[PDB]
Amino acid sequence: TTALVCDNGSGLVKAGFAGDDAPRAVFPSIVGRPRHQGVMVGMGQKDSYVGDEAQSKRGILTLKYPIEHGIITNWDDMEKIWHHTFYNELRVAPEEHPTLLTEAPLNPKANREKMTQIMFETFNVPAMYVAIQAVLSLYASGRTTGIVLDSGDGVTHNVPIYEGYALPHAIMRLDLAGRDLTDYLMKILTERGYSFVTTAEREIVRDIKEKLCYVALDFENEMATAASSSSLEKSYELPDGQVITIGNERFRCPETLFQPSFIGMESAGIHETTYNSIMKCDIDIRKDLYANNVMSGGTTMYPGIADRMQKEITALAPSTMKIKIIAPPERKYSVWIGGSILASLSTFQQMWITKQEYDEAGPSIVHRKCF
Amino acid sequence: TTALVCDNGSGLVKAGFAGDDAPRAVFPSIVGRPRHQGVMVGMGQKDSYVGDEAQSKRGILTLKYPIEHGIITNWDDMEKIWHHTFYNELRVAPEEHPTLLTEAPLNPKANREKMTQIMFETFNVPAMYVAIQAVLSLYASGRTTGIVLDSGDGVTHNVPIYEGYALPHAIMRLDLAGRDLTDYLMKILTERGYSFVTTAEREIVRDIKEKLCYVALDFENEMATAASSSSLEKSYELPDGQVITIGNERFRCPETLFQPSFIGMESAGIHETTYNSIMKCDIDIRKDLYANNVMSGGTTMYPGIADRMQKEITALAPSTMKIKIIAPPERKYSVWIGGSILASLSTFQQMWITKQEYDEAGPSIVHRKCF
Amino acid sequence: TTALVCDNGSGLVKAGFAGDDAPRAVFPSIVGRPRHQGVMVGMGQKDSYVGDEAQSKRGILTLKYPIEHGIITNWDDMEKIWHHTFYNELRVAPEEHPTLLTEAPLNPKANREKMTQIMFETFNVPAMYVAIQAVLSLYASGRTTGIVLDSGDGVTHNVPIYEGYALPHAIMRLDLAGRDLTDYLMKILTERGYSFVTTAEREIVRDIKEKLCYVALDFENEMATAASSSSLEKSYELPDGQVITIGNERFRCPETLFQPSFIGMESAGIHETTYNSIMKCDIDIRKDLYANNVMSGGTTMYPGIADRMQKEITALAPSTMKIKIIAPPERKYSVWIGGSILASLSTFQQMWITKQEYDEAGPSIVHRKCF
Ligand SMILES: Nc1ncnc2c1ncn2[C@@H]1O[C@H](COP(=O)(O)OP(=O)(O)O)[C@@H](O)[C@H]1O
Ligand SMILES: Nc1ncnc2c1ncn2[C@@H]1O[C@H](COP(=O)(O)OP(=O)(O)O)[C@@H](O)[C@H]1O
Ligand SMILES: Nc1ncnc2c1ncn2[C@@H]1O[C@H](COP(=O)(O)OP(=O)(O)O)[C@@H](O)[C@H]1O
Ligand SMILES: [Mg+2]
Ligand SMILES: [Mg+2]
Ligand SMILES: [Mg+2]
Repeated sequence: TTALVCDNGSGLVKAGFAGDDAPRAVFPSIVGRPRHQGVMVGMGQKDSYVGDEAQSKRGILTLKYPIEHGIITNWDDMEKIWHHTFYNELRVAPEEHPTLLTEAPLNPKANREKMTQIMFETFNVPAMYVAIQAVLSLYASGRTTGIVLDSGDGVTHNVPIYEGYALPHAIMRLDLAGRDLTDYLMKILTERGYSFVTTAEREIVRDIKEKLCYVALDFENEMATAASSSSLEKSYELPDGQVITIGNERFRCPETLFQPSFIGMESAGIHETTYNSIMKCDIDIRKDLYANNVMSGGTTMYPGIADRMQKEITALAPSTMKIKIIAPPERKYSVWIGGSILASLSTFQQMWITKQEYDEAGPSIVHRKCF
Repeated sequence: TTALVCDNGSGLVKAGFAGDDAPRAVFPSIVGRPRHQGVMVGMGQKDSYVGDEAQSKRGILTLKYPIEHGIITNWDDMEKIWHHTFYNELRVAPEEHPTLLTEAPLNPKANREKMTQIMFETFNVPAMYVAIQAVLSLYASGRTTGIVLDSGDGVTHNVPIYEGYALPHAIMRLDLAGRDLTDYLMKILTERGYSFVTTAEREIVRDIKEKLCYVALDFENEMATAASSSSLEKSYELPDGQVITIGNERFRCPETLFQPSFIGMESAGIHETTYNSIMKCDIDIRKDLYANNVMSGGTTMYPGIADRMQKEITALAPSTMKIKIIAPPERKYSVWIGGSILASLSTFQQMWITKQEYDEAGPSIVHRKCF
Repeated sequence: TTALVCDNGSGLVKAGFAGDDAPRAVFPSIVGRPRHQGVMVGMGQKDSYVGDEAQSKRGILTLKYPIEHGIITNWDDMEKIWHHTFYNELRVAPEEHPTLLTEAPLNPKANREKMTQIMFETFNVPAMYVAIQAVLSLYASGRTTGIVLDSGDGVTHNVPIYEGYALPHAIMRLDLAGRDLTDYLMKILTERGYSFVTTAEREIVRDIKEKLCYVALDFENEMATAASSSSLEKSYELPDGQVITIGNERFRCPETLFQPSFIGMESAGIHETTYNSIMKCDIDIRKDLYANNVMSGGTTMYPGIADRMQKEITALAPSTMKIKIIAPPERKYSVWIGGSILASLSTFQQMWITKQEYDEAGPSIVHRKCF
């Protein structure tokens, strides 16, 4: 029987069948509930919406995100999201298909414990497994040696690997991701006058961010140019016909990745965090990691991010090293593609957690049979 | 058992049976009482007249309107109007049928409280309901989205809806309707020497307004054209053969709707009222409201009103948006037609106030079980 | 020479000389123009009126506010109000006096750029300064730490400060203030048959809101009390001598501050705004901020507000922390009082923007020198 690969991200769900080369369904991880009153008898139905139907009717709803900062926080909505996925997106009964789930490293253990408990008790899957996202990202790239950098919607973590042996003491995780940039951009758009506060208009600001934002290769030069010239300005149209114009906000918004002090956080930028993660590895394997930086996740889709990372790491590492940034165009779905590859492998079939194993050992097993 | 439908206008009473295609009885809401010395013996009986028999005899009667600005001001007359309807026009037994009334938004609570009290205690109606006018108008159009401009004889309210969920913070209401236009017409006609002062001549002026008055597409152009040429002058005959002729008055009377200052008011015309109602709704749904701009009520039957409203709203709103004014030819009875459709619904049967429920809770129950 | 402190509020202008303990001039921030026929010859002069003399004649005027939500929208009238202030209320030529201003946080930049331009070029002040209102409100209390809650007529905004250092990522701003409450009062007074559709009647409703309104310590209990008895009702005499009577509208209106879902806003009440602004801070300073809460602004004069906010934050925050609401008796002017404090300090004299620096740099200097 064909297994199911389900990557519940903080921003998007990527679910489908093992063996494909792309997710079958991709819909935002939100659940909406009406806030106005219904008056037209026989209409105004379905007090909750999930995914794209909720997105379309967002004009009258408060949109709730179940997964925050990569730690699940609202289990009812998440069971609802899983049910919608299986029964309306994939349209396949979950109880007949082995399942593969993903989680970020350094995550609360109760997270995966209850994640296993739900999948076994409610959906009755024959077996299941949980795999660190960065391992899957490295599988998608066919490499056995790389320092994965995955930057999703709420989290951003590095995982240094060498010939298949991970280095769990060299793992860094950073709570700075796309939603933080969305909020900061919503905060700096009021600096021109365009005020967005709602849960709906946060989606407009996110769409603006996707549409226009880019990373400056030398921040001060772009700041000076924008302050002294108008070739960088750009205009975007809201759903009600208004047209907003944004100037240097385009490259100020993504810059939080490299200077988290824009939002007040203390941590060092992504570049310095990756270099530090490399420096924690044995002397004999810093060379290989310096040349196998594998990116992933949505937030790493900004133009100029790859060149900026290459520059900002080569500035730190010794001159004689060869920094190489690898960023395939498909990196928005790299974790899921790796998950598909991993679930397909014949030698992997001996590693699932089965229903009877769960019956004997309960959720606690998921830590022993999954790193 | 079939339920009556009674739409109590400020100027006309529309009554009928639920499910039918049009009202059964339509007559003005006036009560006349003779103002002259009776001389003949066994003649001129029946002290007070109502409706059509009041209009016919209006030579010797003092015509009074029980309602004013959509507020029932004389219950001792409105009870007579209801009795006339039930026991002379429809000729039904009120105890055998539910009754679905109507009332504009923002009316005083005591209005519907006392309305329900009268319906339940005087007529013994087994069940009843008081549905806002704009929702009925929107049923009558077979839609679930739109912004209704229902301009009756007392009130011109403006209710926006979206997918069955009304937006009560954006319901504008402007007290300027057909009666005020009749008053302004009656005043301006003194310019030419025709002095109408008695309450029957107010009916004559209402007839002139209905027959002739029309809304200019460009007010200043029509003013200049009428001033410089007599092409627009038209003649009307009083019931005594006196031939009056009114020129620019024909559009100076309706024009007040768009320039309320003509009668001393400040508030902006109906175009601005509708636009401001739109601009207070969520940003997502504005595009859909711009294209479902229903109208209703008697006063909107003026020729050239729809074109003028299209012109003005298109002028105000952003260009990229598409405005659409919708005006069905039977919009003089849209509220009643929607009431019929509503009363004919399947699920609507649970939402009647029942005589038992009113007896247990009291007139406050209309604020709970009705919009 | 003595410097002027000129706090241009959304609903009042507070002005005077720095150092004094109270404003020299306090008059409403409105401009009025006639709207009737000026029949008499040699009378009906002064085409427009400002402030108190504009209220005096409001019966024949249309009143307009230059500022809408702490944003200047009508420059040709704000300049007019400033001229009125300088040359009629303080009666001093400004070209010899430095000026201190105020603004809300997270506000459009063009606002202050243009304000600096007007002040320098039209009035010729030697120097001027613009300071966020919460900083000044914290000077008013002599506090170097705390979380200011400034709720003016236009806007509400929290600003946390710790031992002199601001946390501009944790600043929050909410556009819900006295005027929204006044309009909601105008709306809910219709239920009782009173109608206030005029701007002059908006001034009357503002006076009613000032007088009869308070905050409910437990909203449901107050609803039960009002429904179950007529204890709360109070009467107010209109200028015409008509007397109105209002029941639970006394606290339904100031309740919107804690439930913006009354007026269609989905946002969180001021208590949740404050709690979230605190939790955005670092862990070591939350304990200090919980016990250093400060209010300001006119809108916080509703009786019982401090106790209700005490209750709400104590409901949200951990039980071991101490919640304490500092509500100075003079909080209506806290901002102006803080300005009087600030402008006197010698150490501050080096922060003025002089005419010379403006000439060298242009209006953009106000973003680099001012907070
Ligand atoms: N082309 C893009 N440019 C910038 N940001 C993007 C782009 N596409 C997506 N994003 C951002 O990335 C986030 C989603 O990325 P994603 O990989 O799906 O995270 P996750 O799966 O964990 O939820 C979104 O919040 C979005 O703002
Ligand atoms: N053809 C018309 N042109 C202009 N006004 C009209 C026309 N027919 C009716 N009216 C006006 O519409 C008003 C009655 O319409 P109606 O919608 O039924 O008011 P109500 O809300 O009380 O029911 C009257 O004031 C009448 O003058
Ligand atoms: N004693 C009061 N009780 C209730 N509301 C008040 C009181 N004094 C003023 N207000 C309201 O607060 C607003 C004025 O407060 P204010 O602080 O001066 O605003 P601004 O920022 O413009 O200076 C007015 O809208 C008024 O309705
Ligand atoms: Mg991811
Ligand atoms: Mg009507
Ligand atoms: Mg103020």
